[PDB]
Amino acid sequence: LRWQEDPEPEDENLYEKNPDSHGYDKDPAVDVWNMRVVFFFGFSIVLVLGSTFVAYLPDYRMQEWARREAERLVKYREAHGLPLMESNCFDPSKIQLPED
Amino acid sequence: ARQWQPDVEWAEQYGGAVM
Amino acid sequence: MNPIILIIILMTVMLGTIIVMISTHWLLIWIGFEMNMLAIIPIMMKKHNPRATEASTKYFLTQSTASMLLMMAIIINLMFSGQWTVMKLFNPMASMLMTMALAMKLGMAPFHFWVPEVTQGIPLSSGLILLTWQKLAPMSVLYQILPSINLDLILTLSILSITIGGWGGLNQTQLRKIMAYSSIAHMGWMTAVLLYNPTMTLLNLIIYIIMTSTMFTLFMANSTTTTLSLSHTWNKAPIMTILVLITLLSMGGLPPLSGFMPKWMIIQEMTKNDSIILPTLMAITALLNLYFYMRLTYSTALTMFPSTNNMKMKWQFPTTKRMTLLPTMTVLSTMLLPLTPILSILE
Amino acid sequence: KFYIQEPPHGSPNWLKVGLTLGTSAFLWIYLIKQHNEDVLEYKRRNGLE
Amino acid sequence: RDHWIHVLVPVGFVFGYYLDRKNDEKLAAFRNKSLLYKRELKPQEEVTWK
Amino acid sequence: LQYGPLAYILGEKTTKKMTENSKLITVDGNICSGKSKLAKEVAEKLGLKHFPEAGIHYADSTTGDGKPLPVRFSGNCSLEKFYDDPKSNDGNSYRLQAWLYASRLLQYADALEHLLSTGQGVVLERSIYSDFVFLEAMYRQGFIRKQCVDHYNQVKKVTVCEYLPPHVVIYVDVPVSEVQSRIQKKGNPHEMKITSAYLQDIENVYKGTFLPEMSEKCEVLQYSAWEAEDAEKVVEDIQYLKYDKGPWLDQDDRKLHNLRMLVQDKLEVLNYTSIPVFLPEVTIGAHQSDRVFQEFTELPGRKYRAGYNEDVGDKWIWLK
Amino acid sequence: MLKYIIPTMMLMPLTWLSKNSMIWINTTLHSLLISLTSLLLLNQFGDNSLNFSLTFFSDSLSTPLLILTMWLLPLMLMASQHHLSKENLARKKLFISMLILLQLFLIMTFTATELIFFYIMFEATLVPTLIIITRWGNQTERLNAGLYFLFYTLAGSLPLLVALIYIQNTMGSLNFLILQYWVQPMPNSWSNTFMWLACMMAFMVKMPLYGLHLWLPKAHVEAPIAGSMVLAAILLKLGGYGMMRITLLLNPITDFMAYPFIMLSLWGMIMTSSICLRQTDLKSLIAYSSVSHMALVIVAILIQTPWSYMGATALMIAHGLTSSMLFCLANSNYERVHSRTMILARGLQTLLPLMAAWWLLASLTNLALPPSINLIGELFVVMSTFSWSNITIILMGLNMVITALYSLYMLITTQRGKHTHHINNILPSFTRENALMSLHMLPLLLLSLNPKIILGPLY
Amino acid sequence: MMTGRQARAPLQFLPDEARSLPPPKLTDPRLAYIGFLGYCSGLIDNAIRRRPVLSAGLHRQFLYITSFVFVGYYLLKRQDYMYAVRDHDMFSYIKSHPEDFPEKDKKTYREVFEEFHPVR
Ligand SMILES: CCCCCCCCCCCCCCCCCC(=O)OC[C@H](COP(=O)([O-])OC[C@H](O)COP(=O)([O-])OC[C@H](COC(=O)CCCCCCCCCCCCCCCCC)OC(=O)CCCCCCCCCCCCCCCCC)OC(=O)CCCCCCCCCCCCCCCCC
Ligand SMILES: CCCCCCCCCCCCCCCCCC(=O)OC[C@H](COP(=O)([O-])OCC[N+](C)(C)C)OC(=O)CCCCCCCCCCCCCCCCC
Ligand SMILES: CCCCCCCCCCCCCCCCCC(=O)OC[C@H](COP(=O)([O-])OCC[N+](C)(C)C)OC(=O)CCCCCCCCCCCCCCCCC
Ligand SMILES: CCCCCCCCCCCCCCCCCC(=O)OC[C@H](COP(=O)(O)OCCN)OC(=O)CCCCCCCCCCCCCCCCC
Ligand SMILES: Nc1ncnc2c1ncn2[C@@H]1O[C@H](COP(=O)(O)O)[C@@H](O)[C@H]1O
Repeated sequence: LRWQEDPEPEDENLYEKNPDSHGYDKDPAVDVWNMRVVFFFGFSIVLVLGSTFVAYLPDYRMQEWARREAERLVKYREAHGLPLMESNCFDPSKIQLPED
Repeated sequence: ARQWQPDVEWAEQYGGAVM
Repeated sequence: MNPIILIIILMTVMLGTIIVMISTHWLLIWIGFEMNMLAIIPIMMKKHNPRATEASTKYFLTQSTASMLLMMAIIINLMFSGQWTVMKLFNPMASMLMTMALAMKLGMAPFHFWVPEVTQGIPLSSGLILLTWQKLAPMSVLYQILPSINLDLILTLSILSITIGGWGGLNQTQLRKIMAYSSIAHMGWMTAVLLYNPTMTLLNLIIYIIMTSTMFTLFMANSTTTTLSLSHTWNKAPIMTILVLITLLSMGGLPPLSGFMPKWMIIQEMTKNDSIILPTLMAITALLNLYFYMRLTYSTALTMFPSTNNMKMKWQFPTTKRMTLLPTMTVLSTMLLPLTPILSILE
Repeated sequence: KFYIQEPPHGSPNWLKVGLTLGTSAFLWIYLIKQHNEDVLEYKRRNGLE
Repeated sequence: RDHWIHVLVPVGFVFGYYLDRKNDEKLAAFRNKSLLYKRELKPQEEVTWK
Repeated sequence: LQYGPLAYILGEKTTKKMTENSKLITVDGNICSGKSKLAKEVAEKLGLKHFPEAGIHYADSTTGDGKPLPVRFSGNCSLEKFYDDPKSNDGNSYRLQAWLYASRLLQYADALEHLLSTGQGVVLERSIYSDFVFLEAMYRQGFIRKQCVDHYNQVKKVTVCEYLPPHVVIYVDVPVSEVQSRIQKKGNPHEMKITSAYLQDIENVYKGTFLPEMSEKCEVLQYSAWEAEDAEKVVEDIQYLKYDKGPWLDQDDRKLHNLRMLVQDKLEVLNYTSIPVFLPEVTIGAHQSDRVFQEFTELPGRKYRAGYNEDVGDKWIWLK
Repeated sequence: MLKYIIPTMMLMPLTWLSKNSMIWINTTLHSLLISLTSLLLLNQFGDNSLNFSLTFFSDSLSTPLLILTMWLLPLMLMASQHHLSKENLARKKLFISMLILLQLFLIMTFTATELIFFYIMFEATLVPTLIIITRWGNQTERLNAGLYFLFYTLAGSLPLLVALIYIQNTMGSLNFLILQYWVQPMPNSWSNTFMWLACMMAFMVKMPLYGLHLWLPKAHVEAPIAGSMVLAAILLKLGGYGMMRITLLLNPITDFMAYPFIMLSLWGMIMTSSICLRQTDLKSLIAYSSVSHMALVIVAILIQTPWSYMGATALMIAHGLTSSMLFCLANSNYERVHSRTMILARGLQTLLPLMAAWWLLASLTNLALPPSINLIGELFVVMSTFSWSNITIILMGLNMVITALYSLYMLITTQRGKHTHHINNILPSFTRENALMSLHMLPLLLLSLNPKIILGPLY
Repeated sequence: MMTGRQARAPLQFLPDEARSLPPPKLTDPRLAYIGFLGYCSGLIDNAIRRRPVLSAGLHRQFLYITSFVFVGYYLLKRQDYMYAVRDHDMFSYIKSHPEDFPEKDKKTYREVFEEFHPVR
């Protein structure tokens, strides 16, 4: 024969001894307060106020400014006859080239 | 259905003179 | 053994190593090694069985041969330099012979062939002395002769020690041979960074002594000398499984632990000197050491091997063993990496 | 009593507790004294007074 | 306190927040010295940010 | 601790307290030799300390509250189930025998600790040198396997070599029929199932194997059932021995210091009882081992070290 | 970042000083408080990263990975508390300690200003993961799986250590903010070739790359549920994070070094997805799906166009949420049948209708149903790789067929058909399990409303 | 490397010129970490001997914290000293050898030509 081993413990059903079980714990008061903690600090706190916080981020990575600033610059250079964008990112008067 | 723990057959491989 | 005689013999071991450390004359270096061997022989024969006597015979033969090659190197130094200062060596033949002699004293490959034997034959405390305290005096002489150490010789000894101490412990089920092949690999790690920066040599020596002392102190606390006896620890002392877990994960060089600290710093001083192949091969070879450390942690901490019935009796007796500095060494061998720039105290 | 044999650590070794607390308090007062001496020596050498 | 364990993690935030502010004054070498945001100091004001 | 190398340096020698009355005397005999009183009678005539025979709960009696624990924590075996079913499936036979060997090893360590710390001799009942006489008596009856005998011989080979023999062995000649008559007059409903061949093999390993090998290393005293009734004759025989054999002659302060350092460390004494030889009668799997260990930790006065358990009324722990 | 590291470390006394029945509720509550606190990292600018100190900063790449990481801990605590209910209280606290410590290493892995500190935390994440897999895994093969997980990562990353120390010696610093401005172009040589490989192959293993992915259908399968959640949802994405950091230093050599590996991914997502069509183990099917989805992130980082980085970080966040939910669904059926065979339990919509709806939503987000951020990342990577080469759309498009094929087969095998007769322990769905599914899926569907926060530093 | 520097005055843990340097504060984060190591040593010492880990031996845990803070304070002082000596030797050597450390012409990017590599 083989060694002295405990047999396989059977799968417990939480709904037998606690038919109102939320599945967090076998003690029903601990189980229901775990449910309240998960749902309040999971949904009432992080999801709701998180969506409110992400919804009202103060110009996330300054894109809105960048529209408004562009709405300034176009308005400067439509009237002053300038082209809307130069193909040179920097002034060619301040670039030296390798002579050849 | 429980966690596997090593049997005598696993343990005897570590009990020789060499590995 | 008489405890007074034990105290005098351990003080004579420490005295011989200190005489190697503090002396400026070569004859006093040789005298320190002779005193150290002559005093450590009864520590190996403490339990009086033929394995201890065989181990002491093998240790005597290797250390006597190394002491004779050391004195020959000293005599050739007096030939070609006319003086006796413990400093650089004034002949490459004397440099080669002294590097061979110190490699034989350390057990660096291919002179490693006595370290897994003798450590198997002797008790765990004497093996602790052999693998921690007996590495101090030859590394001190290698610290002081490094302007004359040939580079290819010390690097050949280093990589050969790292590879052979890596492939040694993969076949081992006896814990003392595991610590012996770990010793060979770590001495290769110490001497590889020697000619580049000996402060990192000293850092590797101190961290290795801390980790080895932690592992031997855990082995003496649990009274286990094999892997399969170390596997009974969780049913007796569950905290000791956590301690051997974190210490063996430290000894493999896994961050964020302190045993990652030396080898990383060794690489940090070898890529400065434009050696890129050599610390890469050394780091990849250290994975073998980490593999058999992981084997020991699987057998001890991360699984539960079956114990026997008589273990239920040992539940009723707490450990009356003097586990000296085991919390201190266990903390220092694991949680010291955030204090990595402390190494400047060794400069 | 509870135990059949009186344990060695059943009562505190008051000599060892006294040596422990005295050694620790001595190390703290010597540490604070050494730190005050070091900051005073630093300010005296570099002139911050 | 009957519920002293629910102030380990919030105070560990607050203290941690404090250390972040405590580090900002250690990185304040270019305060009002950047070429973009340098300006004359407003009355009854000693630093531009804290 | 209390005793260590420092006390041996500071003058606590053990040959100073070693007197002529300091004799470790083992009384041996069959299952109803009546020796259980005889040993006690020797202890009340030579002034020695009597240790009763080691059972399942000897270690329970020496540790904690001194009361017997439940059998799943100590033993995991039963003498009565061995008497009912000696050839059982689960392997109670060698598991009981190995537990009794470990309990007698603990008893013999306690005996040498008392003898070497106090200078008082100890009268033992069926020491570790007479435990195999049940083992072979099981194996000759087919109750255990050859592998169980090999496990016993390995554990005995690495444990009994660290000790000394007793000074005096007291053996009691009782034949098998008188043993059976005393069992039937005892009234134990499980002990009456003990066969004749088992008691005969006990007596055969007594007279053929135990007493000849103990005739060298110590001085055996053998008595019948009726001449062991008169205690004073046995006491006069012990008092007029000329102790000239065994390794008790070459025991100085250093060797007995090493022996006292051995026998006061019980985990060092009990180190090699649980050697990793995976024999199915003694091997316990990890889930049962973990379950019984965590239940043993929940017992009062057993969770921490002894002077540190608040629930049984330990004080000053914050200064310990 | 020290307003997050200190509460994560104060989670250790919060789990070791708690009452024996309160050690799940307290850790769930305070980890959800830390996850609500994580939203302060959304102070991102269009030009400058949110630069805290010499040690920590957080751009718009690390910020969503941090928010996902700090969100994943309460979900792992809810997932792993049922099957560890019969566990010893000390090992239960040790499991919670390993999860907290892994979160602690991850949050300062993604905020490492300096790359060798990134390496120390990046390889520090191995040890709690290794201990969780090889200690609380269910089957025999957790030990071998932990070996493969450890030794692929270390064999890839110990050349990364030498490469990073070489950059520290050559450039002078391994600060990422310094190396934005002191980066030199890496010329063509064999030395710079193995420089590239040593900087890249560690992250190739962690993504995983096809051919090097052999640790993952063992490490993700043999792990417990919290281990599988953190391995799929975060620990694969360390590789994408590290590649997006380290390909700054590997130009213009990447422009001709990426050619084999792109092939290994463009073929690998065809192979592993096809492997998902024949997987009998449902958890292995989810594992090979994770390989198939991270192949696109490897391709997008190696072609290094802006649309590819936006799509790759959106795919990383989206796959973290989706794969974590799929592993949790597979656990929700493993806790009822005690097997991982997919053909065993069938017809589960007849018995568990709302849980079948959670399976439906997780399968639709797995197959990149628009307008999910799964599809936003998938689509943007496909746009950038059409710009890379016009033929890749075939390997993309056929993948988007096969990705549908196993995503619904998983829905049809488990949830639809005739229910298995002999299996009668199919309990009704707990409130905990549906809470776990909803806390995975509702942030994933809310991120479709405002996806610009998960599109990286070059939105 | 610096073995000739600390050879005119051997076996000095902290020399006299080390006192020219500011000592670490008692609220040093490194010193707080070493005090944390002392607390961990106390907890491991109670765990290995089967004591109540937080309760038993508050005097012993306090001596662990005190001893590690005490040793680590001097270790941090010597650490800061040796890094200051490293920088002092570096700066004295650069000042004494100007020919080995020339002042580089820092050119702005209008003259500096870098090869452009398009990613497409
Ligand atoms: C910031 C404020 C935001 C406010 C608005 C929120 C917008 C929606 C957010 C996400 C909503 C998900 C929740 C519902 C589904 C999950 C639960 C479930 O199945 O419950 C069934 C249950 C009703 O069914 P039952 O009979 O009781 O049980 C189910 C049966 O067992 C049998 O079940 P069954 O299979 O018969 O029934 C399931 C059925 C099955 O139907 C399907 O699976 C078909 C859906 C796919 C094809 C059709 C849609 C294709 C795309 C077009 C729509 C998007 C673009 C439209 C815009 C214009 C064009 C661009 O699905 C539905 O009925 C859901 C309709 C809406 C579907 C939305 C798309 C999800 C598809 C997957 C991802 C697609 C890409 C991402 C889209 C993101 C959209 C925001 O519903 C509830 O109990 C609802 C509870 C409350 C839900 C609150 C949701 C938001 C929570 C967020 C908290 C924090 C923010 C505060 C806002 C709170 C607002 C109240
Ligand atoms: C983030 C990375 C990690 C991932 C895991 C995160 C875990 C932590 C979770 C924390 C909480 C969630 C954080 C993300 C929140 C994202 C949501 C959010 O803030 O959105 C902002 C967006 C902002 O939209 P916006 O871009 O227009 O912003 C406007 C800006 N302000 C408000 C300042 C002017 O909010 C909305 O869109 C709200 C609109 C009203 C409500 C929604 C109406 C439409 C929704 C569908 C209705 C039905 C349509 C038809 C369907 C028919 C059936 C199919
Ligand atoms: C997970 C398994 C697969 C892992 C793959 C890991 C990456 C594969 C390639 C790694 C090569 C080794 C590290 C290279 C670091 C380069 C740093 C550097 O500065 O390079 C330039 C340096 C150049 O030297 P230098 O930079 O000093 O030179 C000055 C500059 N010039 C050239 C102008 C003079 O390269 C080298 O010195 C050597 C590079 C190649 C090293 C070959 C030895 C290792 C062989 C491959 C091992 C791969 C892993 C083995 C384990 C597999 C699993 C068991
Ligand atoms: C640049 C570097 C210069 C040098 C720096 C300093 C180097 C320090 C080297 C440390 C070497 C330690 C060698 C071993 C300790 C010496 C004393 C000894 O022999 O202790 C063992 C002793 C034997 O007891 P025994 O009766 O034989 O036990 C058998 C079982 N019945 O007792 C026991 O067995 C008791 C069990 C516990 C013993 C633990 C001993 C730990 C000693 C090492 C501490 C760590 C090292 C110091 C700190 C780091 C410094 C680098
Ligand atoms: N193998 C064994 N068979 C029977 N009895 C045993 C065995 N081993 C030990 N004993 C003990 O020997 C006792 C018999 O001696 P007595 O004390 O005279 O009854 C029994 O009560 C048992 O406790």
